[PDB]
Amino acid sequence: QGKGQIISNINACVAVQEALKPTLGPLGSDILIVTSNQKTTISNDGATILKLLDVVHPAAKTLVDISRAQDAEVGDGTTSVTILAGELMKEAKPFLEEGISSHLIMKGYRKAVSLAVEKINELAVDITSEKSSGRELLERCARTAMSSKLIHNNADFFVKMCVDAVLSLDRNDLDDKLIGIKKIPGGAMEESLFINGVAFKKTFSYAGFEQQPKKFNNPKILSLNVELELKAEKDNAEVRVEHVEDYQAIVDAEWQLIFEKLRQVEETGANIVLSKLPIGDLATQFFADRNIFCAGRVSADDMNRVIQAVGGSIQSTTSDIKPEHLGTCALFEEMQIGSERYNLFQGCPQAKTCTLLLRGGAEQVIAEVERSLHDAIMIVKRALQNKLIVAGGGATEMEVSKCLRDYSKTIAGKQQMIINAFAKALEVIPRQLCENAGFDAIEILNKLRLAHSKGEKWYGVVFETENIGDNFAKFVWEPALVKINALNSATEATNLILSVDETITNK
Amino acid sequence: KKRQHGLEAKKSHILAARSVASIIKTSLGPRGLDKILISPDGEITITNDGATILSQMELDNEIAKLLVQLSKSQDDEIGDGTTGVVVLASALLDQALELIQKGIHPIKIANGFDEAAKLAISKLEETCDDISASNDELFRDFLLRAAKTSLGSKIVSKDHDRFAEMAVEAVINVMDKDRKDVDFDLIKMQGRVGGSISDSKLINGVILDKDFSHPQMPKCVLPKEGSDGVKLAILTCPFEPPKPKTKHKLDISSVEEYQKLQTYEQDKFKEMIDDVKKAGADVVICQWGFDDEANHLLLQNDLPAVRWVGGQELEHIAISTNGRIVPRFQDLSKDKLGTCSRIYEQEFGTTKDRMLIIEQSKETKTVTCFVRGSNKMIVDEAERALHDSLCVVRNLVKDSRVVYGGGAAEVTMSLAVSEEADKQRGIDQYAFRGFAQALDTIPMTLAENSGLDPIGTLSTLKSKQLKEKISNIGVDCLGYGSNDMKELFVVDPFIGKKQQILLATQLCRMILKIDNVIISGK
Amino acid sequence: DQVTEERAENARLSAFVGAIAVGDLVKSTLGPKGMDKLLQSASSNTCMVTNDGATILKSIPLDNPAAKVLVNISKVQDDEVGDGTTSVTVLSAELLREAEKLIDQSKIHPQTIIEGYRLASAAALDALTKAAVDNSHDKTMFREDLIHIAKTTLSSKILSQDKDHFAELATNAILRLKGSTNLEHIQIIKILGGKLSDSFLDEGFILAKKFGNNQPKRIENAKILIANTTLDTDKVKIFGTKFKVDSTAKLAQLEKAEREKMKNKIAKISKFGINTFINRQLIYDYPEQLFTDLGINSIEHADFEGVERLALVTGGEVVSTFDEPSKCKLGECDVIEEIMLGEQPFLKFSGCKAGEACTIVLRGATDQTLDEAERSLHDALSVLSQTTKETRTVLGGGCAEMVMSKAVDTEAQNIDGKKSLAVEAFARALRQLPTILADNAGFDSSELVSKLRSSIYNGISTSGLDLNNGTIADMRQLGIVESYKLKRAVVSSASEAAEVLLRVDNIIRARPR
Amino acid sequence: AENARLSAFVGAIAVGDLVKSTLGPKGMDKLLQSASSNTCMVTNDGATILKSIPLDNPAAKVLVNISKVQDDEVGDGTTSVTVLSAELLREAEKLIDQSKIHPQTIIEGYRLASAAALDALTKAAVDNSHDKTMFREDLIHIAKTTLSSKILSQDKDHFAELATNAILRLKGSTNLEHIQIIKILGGKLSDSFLDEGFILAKKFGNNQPKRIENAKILIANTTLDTDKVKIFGTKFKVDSTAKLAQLEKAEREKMKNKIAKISKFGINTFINRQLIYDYPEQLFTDLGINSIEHADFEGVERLALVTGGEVVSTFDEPSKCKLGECDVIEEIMLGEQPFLKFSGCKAGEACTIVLRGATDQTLDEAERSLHDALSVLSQTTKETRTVLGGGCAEMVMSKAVDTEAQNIDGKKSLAVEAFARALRQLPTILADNAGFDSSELVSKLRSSIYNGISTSGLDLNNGTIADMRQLGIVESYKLKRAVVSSASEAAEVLLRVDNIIRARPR
Repeated sequence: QGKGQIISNINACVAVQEALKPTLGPLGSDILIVTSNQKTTISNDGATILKLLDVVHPAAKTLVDISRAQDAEVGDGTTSVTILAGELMKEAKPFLEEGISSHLIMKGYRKAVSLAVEKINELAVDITSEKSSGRELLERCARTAMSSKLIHNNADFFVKMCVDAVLSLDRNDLDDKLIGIKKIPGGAMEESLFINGVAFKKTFSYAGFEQQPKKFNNPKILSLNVELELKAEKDNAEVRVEHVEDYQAIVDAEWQLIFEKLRQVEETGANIVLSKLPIGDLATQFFADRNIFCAGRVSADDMNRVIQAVGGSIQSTTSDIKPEHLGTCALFEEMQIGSERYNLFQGCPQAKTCTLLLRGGAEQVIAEVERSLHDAIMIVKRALQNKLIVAGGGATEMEVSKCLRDYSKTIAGKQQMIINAFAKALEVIPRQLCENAGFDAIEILNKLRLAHSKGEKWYGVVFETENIGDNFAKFVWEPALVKINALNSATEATNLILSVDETITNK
Repeated sequence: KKRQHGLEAKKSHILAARSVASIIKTSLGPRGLDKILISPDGEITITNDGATILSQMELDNEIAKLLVQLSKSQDDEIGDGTTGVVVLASALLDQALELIQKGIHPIKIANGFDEAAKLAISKLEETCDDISASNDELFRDFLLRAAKTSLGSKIVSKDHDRFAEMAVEAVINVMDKDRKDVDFDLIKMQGRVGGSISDSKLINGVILDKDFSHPQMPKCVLPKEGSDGVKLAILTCPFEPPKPKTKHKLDISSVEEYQKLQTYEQDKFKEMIDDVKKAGADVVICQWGFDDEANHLLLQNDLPAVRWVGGQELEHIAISTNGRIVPRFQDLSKDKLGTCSRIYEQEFGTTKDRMLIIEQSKETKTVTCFVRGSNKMIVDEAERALHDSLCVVRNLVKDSRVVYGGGAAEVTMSLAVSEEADKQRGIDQYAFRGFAQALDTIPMTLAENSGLDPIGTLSTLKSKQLKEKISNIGVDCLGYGSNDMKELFVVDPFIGKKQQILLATQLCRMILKIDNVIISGK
Repeated sequence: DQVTEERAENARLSAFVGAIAVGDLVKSTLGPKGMDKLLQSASSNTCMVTNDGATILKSIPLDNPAAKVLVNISKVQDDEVGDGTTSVTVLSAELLREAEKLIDQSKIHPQTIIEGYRLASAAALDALTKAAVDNSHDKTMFREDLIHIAKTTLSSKILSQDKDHFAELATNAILRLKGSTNLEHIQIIKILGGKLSDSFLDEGFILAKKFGNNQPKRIENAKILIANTTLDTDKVKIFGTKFKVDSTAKLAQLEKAEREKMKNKIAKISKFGINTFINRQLIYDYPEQLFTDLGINSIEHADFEGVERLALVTGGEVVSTFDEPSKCKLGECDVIEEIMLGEQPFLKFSGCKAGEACTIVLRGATDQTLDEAERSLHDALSVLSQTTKETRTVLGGGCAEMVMSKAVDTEAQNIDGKKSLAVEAFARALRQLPTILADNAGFDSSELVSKLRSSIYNGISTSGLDLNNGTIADMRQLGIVESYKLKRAVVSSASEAAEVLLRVDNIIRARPR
Repeated sequence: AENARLSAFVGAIAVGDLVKSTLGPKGMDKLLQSASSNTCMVTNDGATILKSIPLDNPAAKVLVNISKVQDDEVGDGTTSVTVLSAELLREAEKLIDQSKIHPQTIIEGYRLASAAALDALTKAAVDNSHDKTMFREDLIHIAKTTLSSKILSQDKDHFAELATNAILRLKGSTNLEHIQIIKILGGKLSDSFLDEGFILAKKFGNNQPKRIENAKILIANTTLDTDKVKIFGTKFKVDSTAKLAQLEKAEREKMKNKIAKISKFGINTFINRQLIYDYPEQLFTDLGINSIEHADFEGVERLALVTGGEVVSTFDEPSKCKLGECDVIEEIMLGEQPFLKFSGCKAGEACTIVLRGATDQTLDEAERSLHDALSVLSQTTKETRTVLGGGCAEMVMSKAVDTEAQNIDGKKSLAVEAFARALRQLPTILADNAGFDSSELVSKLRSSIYNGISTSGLDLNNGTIADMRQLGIVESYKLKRAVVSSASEAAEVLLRVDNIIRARPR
């Protein structure tokens, strides 16, 4: 209660803030976090770090709630939102000792963000024209994120395969569900394949395994939810019987019910028959003689992706199948990686989605790879509606940082110090970079003051050559529009935490 | 929960597995020693395998999961010479501790390993030999030369000639005439405890723990009058007197209706035995039990049968006999009958349980090595040793390049990385040399268990490889004297050393990036 | 957590003492002059007194893994010799003790010690092969040498003083089997009471069951039938059936149909023309009286193990599905009568149709000898059956281990080097096996063994140790000889198991659950 | 035999295995950390090791008493005394249990072996006596054998000339109190100085001159502390303080009369046993006489042997008793604290050796080296026979033990040969610390002596067989006889134990 309760809520965010310090930047290190799912998460970006982080103090859930908002919004580099919001609370400790209310602090940071929305539009420039565009601009923006996390050395081969997968995305549609992919364990870390359609692992074994043909030239896709096995009827199988010969007829009727449905599966002739439920060994030896691809225990999400790809449908009756319920594709090639067969759907009637097949035994690698694809669709969405970018490396916030010091210097007295603390809080982004890079933050930040004033605008910080240079001319860029919602979301969350003077816990 | 920052969790975290991996260091090479590991259930497993010990061993630090996660991918990738490879997997993290004290950034330490890893592989491609350039006869001779060094690793290496023909003849049955193919899935080794270890033979098929029921007939019938593979058959549906499995009720309004229920099964008893006798199938495997009244008529019609056979073994029988297991009694036909050359039950001990053995003398899809031994503990150890041989031949198939073994590879690439480190200069000159320095600990560790001077042997290797570029000079593990590996027929797969070192280098890049350790309960 | 790990310092000493501590109990069980041990079980308060460590070491809890593999390999010895197999653990304990003193003196690497045992085992196989004698060429001496082979293998139990009375049992029984290696054919029955020498070998089968009510105790020229069909429990069904009736009139008709079910079932049994019927399960009262009306014997409660031994000894066949009367075979015996052996009277069979199997009647003083004679007869004819397959034999009784010592000492000269220390250590440890045997009878293991050592080097193969008089006597005169197949598996498995125990540099103890 | 003797065999061997690393010149020193007082001591000799270690086995405590015998008689290389007896207990675990022989018969086998061992030591002894020219020159190499068993061997050649000149100044003195060993912190072992005189760690007075030539030194047992102690149960009865102030002041002049009696001697140096009051101390300055005090007991005794004087209590007669004279008594400051250096003694009655070292543990431990080495030099003068060590003496005795085994034969030969095998394990343990091959070195030494070469021996420096006469390895017969005869009889008592009686603790 009182000023001590606010500090207690800030100290709860410091434990999260200190853990996310290595999580920002290409040269930032990684943190090890163990969860209740027995999944060890070693990652760079703090996107999935805040979701799997164990929350102790109740006030720490404020940074988690705002993280999911920026998760679907940006998703890449969102760990700096809580770091900047943490600095606003950390630098508020000398403000709590004074008589400045949190609402006076609310108006201080809001005027800096309200102008920052206008500065980002001014600091950026419309590119378009004959300059960097698709197959070029998309490669420059995706290389910054991906190469800043993992596969540092081999990113030339690794990122190039992922950028070529995003190239299949076209305008006028821009569906957000196209980022769905799968996880393939095993294989070499430097080897990756490209697939334009849904891939699903066997996950079961049966006697007709080695007899299953892996190559179909012109298959026909059919989706059915009917489970093939000997089992009791839906509601009640009780049958009143008088004659003795009718009991064997029931055994025949139970067979005739299944055996007639087994013939209806082969009567359609579709070279691809998928079952939503498991498939038993009763229909194996029968259906195997027909030599048609079949997969059981298929997840409901993978079945819905096929419906959204070839336009198929799931029906429980074979006689009700319509002519358009049978889909066709260009080629079907079943790939086997590590004694695990994978189906491949190539040339769907409409497919804008590309499912990347990865390799390696480490499960935590795909966490950022799926996140890189989540950022890749954000780059495409933000490159169309509004065309502009800014420099990469994280020096964009330092350009507007001094612009806030110049304007607010003459503006209404005490409000200078509050805004100056915000501009001072914006320096944490290059501060954590210089700490993890072994550089000198004193000499660099002093040169940035001249680099962001007499050095015009676009000059950034180059980590490779250990010097200060232009990232805009280097062609390495960072999405500009992702910082608009990132800076404004941290202010409303910081103003909410500083406005809580007491915490109630029942029981 | 404990608070660890700075060098606390950036050093002791690596030092933890450093002391754990030094335990199995004494098991490196054929000169290694075994270990005892007690399972939490109370059972005791004695083996020297690095992957088997670390799999069942329960440790404290979370770095143990990083060592097990690598071994999971190594089994599906290479998994060859596990006792030899498991030691060098942790040798990359030992050298990184010295670069931290010198002031090099941890990420610069990790990024410097991948730079020198691609150059070390290119140097190894100079001295590699192509075994596929010869014919099939010389290829099998190269397998015999490789099976001496490669196959034999662990105990039972006393007599290696008994298992030499086991691994060679196993890949001959299933293989392509152009020497591009592999199947390790249909090859399963089921051993038993008995006799001597030198009694192992080659019998293609499966070994069933269940014998022929109703001990009222002969244990085995070697020939068959119908010939054509004895007509093996397997019923998928359980064998029982036919009755509806779903809930039903019977209504008996007269004594005649009760008498018809008596002849009900009686008519089905003759119907089930005649459908099998009409097809003439001698071997009929029932998955779940059988009927007690039918336990006789099978012998009356001369129809040997078994009960309670696992579904995993049933898949290997149908693919070996080129038949199809019968899904339904009405679907029974002579077209689904299999082919079995010879079937018999092994005497094993005095009584115990007679083991049914299905054998195909001709070419078959299921290859199996008959294995018997006196010691019970060596069973699981000797099987998994020969199970890796399936991937050994696979490495020689998919990769035609073969390099001379005996630790001569790491010494060959040591001189190349030392010269390539001087081209970059900067701070990476000591970082690239450190990556080759960690590989130089492998030859010094090989001579540690044998009692040979680690540096005195290593100094001769670089001195001999300086005059001649041939890599046949390598560390002598077994004390053969002169270090030439060409006369000793010591060769290792190229892709074996390639991936196992590369995947270990790719994993240690993310390991050295660990700063804080946060552990939460399940 | 709570994982106690021992490095090469602690694990090397702890693994060697583990097999020596528990191995001291099986050292005094060697040979016919060996002693026995007692074990106190916390459950049921039972005990087992025997010289065979297969039932001793298995029930002794031990935290030392060194002897865990020694118990598993005892099943291999239980499948080959079965009597006096404790020498495998004793010799292995000596190899661990000599190697413990070899590493403390020579200080060579343990892997070099194993390489010495590898070359020493090759010289042991050459001495046993060159000394192998095959008497199977003469059928007259072959049947007489089976007695000499028996006298060696049949002395285990405290009752070995009765071997002279028990030698005729295994001599004629192995001739009746004519190649039957299975114990399911051999009929072994236990009887409490009577003198220790009252055990005899009868031709026939002995059944511990009786006749229910009216069945005459003496039946001559009877056809024995074995059936797995259900009698006692009758109507038990197990259908999907339920019972619904309008009045009690048809309720009794179901019981009348039960009589018609058994009346039609006994009609098919009456078509067999049998005077004797045997069921796996119990017999209900109604078919029990039908058996007496038609003059058919009744035998019930034959378990899964006993239902086979009936047809295996008598040469019959278990018959089911009575609808085929003439498609099966019927057992026949000359005299079927009830006798009295001990307190419980037994059913005796005589004049079996097939002499493929025999019945051994065992009568003894105490219940401790029941399981004791079972262990001695666990492998008795099977040991003689393995001599029928492998006919090469060699003189045993402690001399064969001394003959192999001459071959190892000869091979040690051709090897020399620093590996001969482990080769000589195997020869020194092998000569200590008969030394412990002489320690069991309380005789001199110093002067006698020293004379037996020089006698082998002088070129006398037949020289051996006399157990009764405690002197030097020829094994051909005493009749002590063992087959080549049994002794080869004892020496080889003892050396192979010792190679694994010397390789333990670490002992990991996980926290119990 | 089993429960009677159990820990008496393995327990005694486990104690010898701890000191196994301490045996031999190439061995290492063990750290003794006491559970009380938080002190520590580093010593090779088993006299201190076995004394401070807790021993649960009563047979192990017996090994301490036999160690104290070799500690006073020899003191160097006493580790092999208890180790040799431990090997006899290992062979007794077999012959008594396995071979089933009564323990007294095994003891009788060692009794006849002990008589045969004494015959091999006397016949193989080399006589070095008569002329002291080549004898004293050989004492340089003879001492180096047992001189340094430590890691300090770098001081061998340096202390070889000092230890040789030490007995030269004694001129046949067999008393170990006539030599003075000084332990000084700091410096190196090669900085040790040897002069004729004595160096005291005390100092002179305030005004006492730093250099005095031809000074006459006289000691005494009196007490100058203050006044006069007189007899017990005294008191002062006076009318007032006028007489009391005179009684206390007059006795200061009465002590001056005793100092006036000192001036009649004409001595330039005075030494008192107890402390001296300032007034009689200043009276020594007026007469120009040095003063030395604070000597508990041996302070005045060690200086009496060097100066050759006599304690004079009465100071009555300047005629009889003794007057010592030293050429130069000048105070010489060495290290930190100032020292009193005496030179030009009246005779060679005593001598002083000064030692300097950086580690305090080296001063206390190396003191036992020169203390035992001078005892060896006194035994080589008395006992004229010497033998050859370095592993050769054990194989020579093994030739005589194996020879006696052929005459006795019977079943006692197993106990006689076991005694020879126990003598074969000592050089194996001796060469175990160097880390060389046992089977290679022992077989070359054992077979060479059977061929008639008694001059060979084990060389642990080069790892081969070399001549012990060329390397300078020589042991006196008094040292060899005392170790073998005691170690043979040490295990004789340990083998007589048929029962263990454990008393109730207090």
